Amino acid sequence: SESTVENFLGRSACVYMEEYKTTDNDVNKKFVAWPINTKQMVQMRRKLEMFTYLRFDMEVTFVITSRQPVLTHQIMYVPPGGPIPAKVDDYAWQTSTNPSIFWTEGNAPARMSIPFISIGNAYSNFYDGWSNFDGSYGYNTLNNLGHIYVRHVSGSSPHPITSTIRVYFKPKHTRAWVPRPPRLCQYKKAFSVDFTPTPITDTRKDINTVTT
Amino acid sequence: FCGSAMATGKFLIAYSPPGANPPKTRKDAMLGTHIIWDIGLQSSCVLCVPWISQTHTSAGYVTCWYQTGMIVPPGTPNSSSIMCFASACNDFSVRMLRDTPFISQ
Amino acid sequence: RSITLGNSTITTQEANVVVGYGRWPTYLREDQPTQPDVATCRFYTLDSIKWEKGSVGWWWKFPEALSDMGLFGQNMQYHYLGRAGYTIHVQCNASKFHQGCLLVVCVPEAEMGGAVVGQAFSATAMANGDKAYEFTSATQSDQTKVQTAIHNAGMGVGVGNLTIYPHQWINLRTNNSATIVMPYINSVPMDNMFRHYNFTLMVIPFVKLDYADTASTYVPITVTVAPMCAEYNGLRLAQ
Amino acid sequence: RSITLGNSTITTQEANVVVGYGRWPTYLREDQPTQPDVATCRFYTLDSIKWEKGSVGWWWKFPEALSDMGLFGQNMQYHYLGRAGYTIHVQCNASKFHQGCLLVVCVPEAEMGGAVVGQAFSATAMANGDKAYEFTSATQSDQTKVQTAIHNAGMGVGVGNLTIYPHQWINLRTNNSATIVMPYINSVPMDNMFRHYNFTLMVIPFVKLDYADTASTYVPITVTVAPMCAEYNGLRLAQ
Repeated sequence: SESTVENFLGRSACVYMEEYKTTDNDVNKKFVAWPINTKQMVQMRRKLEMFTYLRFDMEVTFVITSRQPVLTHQIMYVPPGGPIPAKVDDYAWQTSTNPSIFWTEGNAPARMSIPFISIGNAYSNFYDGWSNFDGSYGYNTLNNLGHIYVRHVSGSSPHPITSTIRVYFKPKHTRAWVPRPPRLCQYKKAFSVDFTPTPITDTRKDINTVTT
Repeated sequence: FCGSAMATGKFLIAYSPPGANPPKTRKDAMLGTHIIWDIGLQSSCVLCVPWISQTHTSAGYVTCWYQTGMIVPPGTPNSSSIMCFASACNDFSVRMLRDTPFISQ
Repeated sequence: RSITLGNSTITTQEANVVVGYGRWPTYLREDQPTQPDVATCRFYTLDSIKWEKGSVGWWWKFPEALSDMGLFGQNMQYHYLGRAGYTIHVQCNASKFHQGCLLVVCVPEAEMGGAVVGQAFSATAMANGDKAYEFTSATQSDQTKVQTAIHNAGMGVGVGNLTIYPHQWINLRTNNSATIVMPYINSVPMDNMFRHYNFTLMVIPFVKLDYADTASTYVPITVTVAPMCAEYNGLRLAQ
Repeated sequence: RSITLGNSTITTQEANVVVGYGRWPTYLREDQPTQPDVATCRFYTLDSIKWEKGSVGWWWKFPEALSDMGLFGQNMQYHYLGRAGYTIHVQCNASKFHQGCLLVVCVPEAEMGGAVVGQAFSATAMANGDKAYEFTSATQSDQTKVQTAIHNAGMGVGVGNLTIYPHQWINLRTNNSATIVMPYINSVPMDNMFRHYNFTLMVIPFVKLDYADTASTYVPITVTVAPMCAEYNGLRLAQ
């Protein structure tokens, strides 16, 4: 079937898109930064919120383009609780515990599969509780996932390049536990269950109306 | 319970061991020993109280509380009553005969 | 009939039991010693709730609704990790000249969005003592409240589709009692009892109460909960 | 050697045990249900007492000396009839350049006559907390006091003839420890814990402490008591 949970969520789809320019006044526009979460894609958010607990591996493939030699790009995954860079170049990119891919253009897209990382036994899409105890509702640190920072590798002298990074994401080997009823209201936040009440269904006219 | 046959409701019959204050609220009378008597399914509930002694005070208590009022359908009396019966079991023992203090010459 | 269950507290009752997901409460089967307390198993009867013509629903967060109960609520003060399943008996008393329908449902990990989007609320806006909270027919519009619109369940989902969770229907012209035995469901083996609410219980009346003239103007609903198979972390040194 | 006894409280020690009257503490073997509490068995160590050149004796009433102790002292608040034996370990720490003798003795039902004949005294004139009372060398002559003359033991008997009760001698140049296991002795099976004092413990120094120069000026005495085989009246309904 195509109705298995595995194939239902097995699809791959775009989840983040951003640009950076090598030479820019801002130093936060010289590299990509991206907390990994599945609450930014409205379409796929609803499919992962029909379950209360999920357990999966991730597969992330990047499609990079550039506009004005061979251009190389580092792609660094930072596992949760690792150092995070705050500059285009600093010691956080020289860390040996943060996986990296040095990919050049004109080759098949970069890809890596991040395993199930969590000290719990499943991720939780819904958490009803507090972190410290009564900026704390509905957030726990067990469902936290890493970050991805790109940054164009270049010499000691930078040169103007504008690049666009697209990230594709695919759940893999999914298991799912405890159904939920599908979402009815539109999402108003990216990290809250906040909503505005909506009608149950679209009105008819009379109870005996059955016209096509 | 000697009310109508159409009445329903509940009661919480609590028990306090000897040397312990009677409960002051329904809430803390439910943390002792208790029986939820439903008068919709039963018409009689029996307790057997241990530790009864001459005490010549410290004594147990049996209290009863409202749990979910009393509910009746249309055309039924608005008042009912509860009767109570008491007797020894069979573990009683009596010693030293003496005159009753309910007779005056 | 009458099964006349006892544990140190006697409840006479009786539909049939609806076991959660087909899993009964069970003990977890070193450097984590653990040890169960088997003296916490016994009924705790919460205060009666008046179902009237007005009322539109109710809810209770667990295990924060048994926090003030003797012994069970005192193990939450000592031990800092715990677990436990539950047995919940919701039962009404009504005549044959009353009518109504209820949906008893246990929703695990029910997050509730606030009223007024992007606003934080206190922890006394959904849990406090053993007090029953209340849904409102019209949309909430108060700064320090949870969105309590009844037709969204306070979660932005269909209210008709809450039959996807352990549930039973108390239709007054058929039965008058429901029992749900909920097991422990969480993503970790044990968790702190005050920082997390495992599930919520809800009673939602579809079909409003009606009762003609000169009859009782309310039907009481009585919730009774006994924890089953509770277990806590050990407090003694290892060898 | 060292026996290293444990119960949830570990005491390393070691003379030999002196069992009361040759009877070990034992459970009492209806309309009186009863039930024991086996979680009260564990050592409770009373505060150290300084034996100096001045001091002439000490005493403690039981079971009013364990009234503030956790659990054992809380069963006295609930259950209104109880019983229990005891295991008492009195032990000193001293050098070989100290000298002294002590008499550890347990006197059952020791009445004490007041100071100033025909005068009543309070119940804080001989028992209060776990505090150790003190005998005086000279005759007491205070209205609200027990007669505390040491050579009469506060009962008008020879102090030398108190070796007729369970006892052991701590002679500092030989041993330094004593153990007495007292059984429950009363004329009824169970009795109220606050209206009666089953026995008293006494430490009486014959031969005063002496220790030459530039040595510690006191020897500490440490009493440790664990109740054995405690049993109380049931609090639940019969069938």
